[PDB]
Amino acid sequence: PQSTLRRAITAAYRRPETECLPPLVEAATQSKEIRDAAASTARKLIEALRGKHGEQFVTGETIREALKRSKELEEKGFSYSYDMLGEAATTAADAERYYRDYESAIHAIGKASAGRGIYEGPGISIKLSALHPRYSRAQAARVMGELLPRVKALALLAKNYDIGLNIDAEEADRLELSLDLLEVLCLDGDLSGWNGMGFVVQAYGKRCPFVLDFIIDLARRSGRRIMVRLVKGAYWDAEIKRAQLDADFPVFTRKIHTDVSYIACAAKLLAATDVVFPQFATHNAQTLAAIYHMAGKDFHVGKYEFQCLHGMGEPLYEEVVGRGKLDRPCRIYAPVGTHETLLAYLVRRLLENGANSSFVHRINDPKVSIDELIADPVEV
Amino acid sequence: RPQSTLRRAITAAYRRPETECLPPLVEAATQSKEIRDAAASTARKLIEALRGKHGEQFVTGETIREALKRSKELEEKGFSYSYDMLGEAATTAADAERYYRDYESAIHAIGKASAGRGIYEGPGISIKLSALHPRYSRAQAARVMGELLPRVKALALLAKNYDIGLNIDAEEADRLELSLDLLEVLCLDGDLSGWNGMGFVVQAYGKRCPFVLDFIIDLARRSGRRIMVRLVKGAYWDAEIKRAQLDGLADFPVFTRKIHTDVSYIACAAKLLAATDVVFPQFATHNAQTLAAIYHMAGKDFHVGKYEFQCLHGMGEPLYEEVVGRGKLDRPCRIYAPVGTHETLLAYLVRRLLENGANSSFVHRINDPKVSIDELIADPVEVV
Ligand SMILES: *[C@@H](C)/C=C/N1c2cc(C)c(C)cc2N(C[C@H](O)[C@H](O)[C@H](O)COP(=O)(O)OP(=O)(O)OC[C@H]2O[C@@H](n3cnc4c(N)ncnc43)[C@H](O)[C@@H]2O)c2[nH]c(=O)[nH]c(=O)c21
Ligand SMILES: *[C@@H](C)/C=C/N1c2cc(C)c(C)cc2N(C[C@H](O)[C@H](O)[C@H](O)COP(=O)(O)OP(=O)(O)OC[C@H]2O[C@@H](n3cnc4c(N)ncnc43)[C@H](O)[C@@H]2O)c2[nH]c(=O)[nH]c(=O)c21
Repeated sequence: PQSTLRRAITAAYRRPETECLPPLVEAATQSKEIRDAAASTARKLIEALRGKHGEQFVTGETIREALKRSKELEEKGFSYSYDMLGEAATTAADAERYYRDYESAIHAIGKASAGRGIYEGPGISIKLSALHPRYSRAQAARVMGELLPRVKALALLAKNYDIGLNIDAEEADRLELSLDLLEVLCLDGDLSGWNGMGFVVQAYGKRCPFVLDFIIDLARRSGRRIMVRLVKGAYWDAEIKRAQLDADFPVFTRKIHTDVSYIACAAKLLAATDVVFPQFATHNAQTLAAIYHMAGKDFHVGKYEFQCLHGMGEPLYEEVVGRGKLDRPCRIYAPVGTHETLLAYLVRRLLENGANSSFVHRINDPKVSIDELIADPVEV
Repeated sequence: RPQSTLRRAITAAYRRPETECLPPLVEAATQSKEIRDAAASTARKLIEALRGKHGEQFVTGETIREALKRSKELEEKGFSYSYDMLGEAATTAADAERYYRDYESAIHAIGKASAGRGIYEGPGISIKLSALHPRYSRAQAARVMGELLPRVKALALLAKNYDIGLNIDAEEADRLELSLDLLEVLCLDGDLSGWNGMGFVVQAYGKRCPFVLDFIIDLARRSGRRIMVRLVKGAYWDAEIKRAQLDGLADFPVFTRKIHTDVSYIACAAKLLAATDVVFPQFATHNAQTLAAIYHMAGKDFHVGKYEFQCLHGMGEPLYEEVVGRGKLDRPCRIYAPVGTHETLLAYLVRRLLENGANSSFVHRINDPKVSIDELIADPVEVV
């Protein structure tokens, strides 16, 4: 099981950052016309954002509460991806409870979807670390064989309701295990005809483009239109600190390299909308504007969508969704759970929202101009 | 070996099963029925005041200049301050020396502002040893002691020159031993004689806490220094749990039941309050029940310099507004004031998030509708 696509992923794992960049810079360079139009859109979005000035990140405690609070934005053009927030299960009983929480959430979301299907209707997202009691500490062999039956059962339930089921991306050293899991699922005949299988790839990772080449080819040969959520990445501080402890990082160390990687990978995804459903997860108005223009004038629901986190993205995406704005859909990621189960997620939201490098921090920073906010990362 | 019995007891507690550590803590933490009743009354009053009257709020200022200016208001009210030039986990040798210079310049600025108020009434500084050595948590204790001790001694000399407090913050449990050896060497150094501003944090969620306290009290006696001892419950609980599991340990260095840390804290406070001749106990807590318990445990005789409470800026001022001052409890409180930009502060803010957001934290429970004042004033000695 060492195809040329899989070898390319494994070969990029800790490739020197300096060598990772030129392909990304070239794949991320857009025409002057697209850059100019994206700068104009980005400026307009940012001017709207600056115009109108952890509970905010939790949609509700139960899926029933989250579903009721979602109708308002759903009729404005938003969709949802619900996550029964759990992660880093340390016990078998914890992994079982999270599973039964995901299982019952799928039933509630599936019934609420009511045949809207994978693009117009809500979906679910899961973290594999919630479903295996020693996900980060167990060898991939034993982790695959105990986790695959559980994810399959969830994917079959999502298939039964025709909703999306997305596998979230966590630490860099679990990418390979989750990727072999996605391949087995996309080749499993019990899930045939269902295009709701989803997968996150993190653009701060040096493997991201090769992971996308692998997934694009996997979608094309398997006949599954894989939903690929492109995120920049939530675990940067932790990847750096694990790398320094265990000296080539699996992630970029300059934020701008992640930004270039994201755009490069978005171009690759946008060229493959026949076989994958790109889901561009970002709160960065510049990133959004670039993807919006990179995608061209042709759009239909199901071609691609944007995504955001609940409590972070609605002010930006209220300038995007709907016929009076940009008429592009956005799926809101909806964490569901108690405050205790979501602490680790809120920590990551603190790291994301509080970093001087984050768009969402800079947009409130009176030292940061709009010209700086609309800068094209490749140019910089 | 010097202090062999006390040192062996620390090592012995490191590995002690949690259930074995608890009975002695419970025995020291049990107070009289008249005291428990007074403590419950005081804690009720403190909590009803809090619930009844009321993340950049944790940072006092970006410079020690703005931090020192912002201190006059609550100092006139009777608070004092301990500044930290927010820095930790030096990832480079240049980073350590930079932190050192910022600490050095901060002591000069804090010392000038103190203007001779002394180590109790005037401001002090707190430092994290991980800011002053590159790869502090990774390099050996040979090169740590040999390069950190000269750096902290210089800082301690400057603080002595200005007669201000200099407190060594407590970090991960695996750094406790080297920090304790450092404290001992400084307290025995004649160059620092006559200055009682040397301070040291001990974390009550650690199994070693009462025995570290025995060692420090004993060090205070044989050195002639009146060591300032900041008793905290501990800021790294989630990290310690995760490190112990990843290091493969079968038993943790910290307690795993929050109420065990609460009993540990009260038991350690009792030990400290019986040694105020040779240590200056500094009770860092935002838990009104903990505070009430210590308040009545200390007795009715009080003078500034006997002990103090401490709190973190942005967390403790509402509670200690009900403490400081003749009209309230008439006990002092030193506000810990982090100084810095966004870098290094985010790591502090994460620890504040894990503290302010945990279902077991007092500051979370005080804002939780499902938690009654009854549960909040409950004595952990009795429930354990
Ligand atoms: C489980 C709950 C996982 C969810 N999942 C997810 C799903 C959705 C729908 C969305 C919107 C996000 C996530 N998610 C978080 C995501 O990674 C972050 O939101 C994203 O990184 C933010 O990027 P963006 O809005 O474009 O902001 P910005 O332009 O500010 O970029 C910040 C970004 O840059 C990287 N960074 C910061 N500093 C550096 C340095 N020094 N070097 C390199 N890179 C750097 C960081 O990535 C930072 O976040 C999410 N993340 C994830 O890893 N896996 C998932 O499954 C999700
Ligand atoms: C560098 C900036 C270091 C600062 N230092 C310090 C200095 C001052 C002046 C003050 C006030 C605090 C600290 N500091 C943080 C301190 O440890 C926490 O504030 C403290 O732990 C909070 O406790 P308290 O306010 O009394 O709240 P509460 O009753 O809620 O207890 C919370 C506490 O309980 C422990 N806990 C949580 N969960 C468990 C479980 N399951 N089992 C056992 N124990 C458990 C935790 O300790 C939790 O925080 C500080 N900490 C430090 O370790 N070192 C330092 O130098 C400081």
